[PDB]
Amino acid sequence: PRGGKIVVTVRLWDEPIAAAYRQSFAAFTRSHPDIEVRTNLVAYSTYFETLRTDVAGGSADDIFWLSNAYFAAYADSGRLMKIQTDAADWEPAVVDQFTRSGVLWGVPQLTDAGIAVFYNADLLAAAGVDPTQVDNLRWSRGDDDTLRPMLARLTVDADGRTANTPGFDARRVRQWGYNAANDPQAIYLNYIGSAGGVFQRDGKFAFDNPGAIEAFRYLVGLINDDHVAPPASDTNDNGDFSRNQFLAGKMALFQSGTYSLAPVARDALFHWGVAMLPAGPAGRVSVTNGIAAAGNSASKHPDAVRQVLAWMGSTEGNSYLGRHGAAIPAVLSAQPVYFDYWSARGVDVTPFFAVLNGPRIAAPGGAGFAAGQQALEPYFDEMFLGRGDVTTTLRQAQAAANAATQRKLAAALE
Repeated sequence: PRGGKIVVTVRLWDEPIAAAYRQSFAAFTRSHPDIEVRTNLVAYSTYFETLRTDVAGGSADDIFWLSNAYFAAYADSGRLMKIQTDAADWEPAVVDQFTRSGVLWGVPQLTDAGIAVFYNADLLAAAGVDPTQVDNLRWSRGDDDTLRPMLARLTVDADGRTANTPGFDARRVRQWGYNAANDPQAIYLNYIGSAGGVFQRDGKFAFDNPGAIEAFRYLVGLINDDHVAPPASDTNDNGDFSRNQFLAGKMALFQSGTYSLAPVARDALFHWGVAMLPAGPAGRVSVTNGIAAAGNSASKHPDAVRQVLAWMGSTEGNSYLGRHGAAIPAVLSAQPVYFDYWSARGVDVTPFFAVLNGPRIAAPGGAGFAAGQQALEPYFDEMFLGRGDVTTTLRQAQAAANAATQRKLAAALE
């Protein structure tokens, strides 16, 4: 029989990406035939709880995915290999999310990239707007704003009147300008970062601050006063509403991430493209998130783990994760396979990546986060419906969100 290979295990939570890794590792083992890599797919819902007990019990895989909201505890407690290499070919946003105490604690694998603005070029042309104009847009609570008049021109009622025109009837809107809504990823986290505010800090909700107040007041205005985005009752409990209106030819600008590329490309019958995120008072600040693979410091085969991590961080190894156009390599030299997948389909994905070259805001998360996000949602729904006031809602919602998180964490300790 042939020689026994050293077996390295890799843990993750995403089924299609697990399938791409299996392809990547088959290629690794052809050139490194002394090592066999096995993937271990564990469901996301219990991933971090099960990792914590496996690592504590000395039964964790050799390599495992981490997110920004959970890596620190592992790094601080010596559970992770230091990643000792230059980071120049790795997405900086992802490197930054796994750097602690001056050390990088995982090999960047995937990025969400940034948020951008899908546009219906036929509706822009109908309004006399060139697609290039959508890259010049600025939102502001002050007189320097240019987003609001653009959105008003792109919002039209059944009689053909735009949102800026006397006699416009918001009850009879047939086409919206935009998708402002109670939507953290596509909308409000970007508005908060673009106003210099935070959403989460040190594991707690922290969105009751001046930057966030400005962001939410602007969004409440777009929806309830300008009528350039759908009423909040259409979007508060219905995360696909705006994408569905965009696909139906009823929305000019649709701000979203690369997660909307596949459904838009599959169904849109009109001419469409992607433009930059609008700049706010602190600049164009997008939400982003990344995933890195950490090496288990307790591995029985550390040299093999280091070889497998070098492969995973390489052009060839990481290209496998992007070649179906469904996930974005964090290795910069591997990103062309994702760009080329999309450009073959007529989509230039540049704006999702260009926005990362600036200030950013992290996607929030962490232990007990889901409980707190669930708690704030009814308060945010009323705010986006134009009821009460932004300041009093944010105060109350933050207290409710933190209380729900803390209960969940207390229940876990006991």
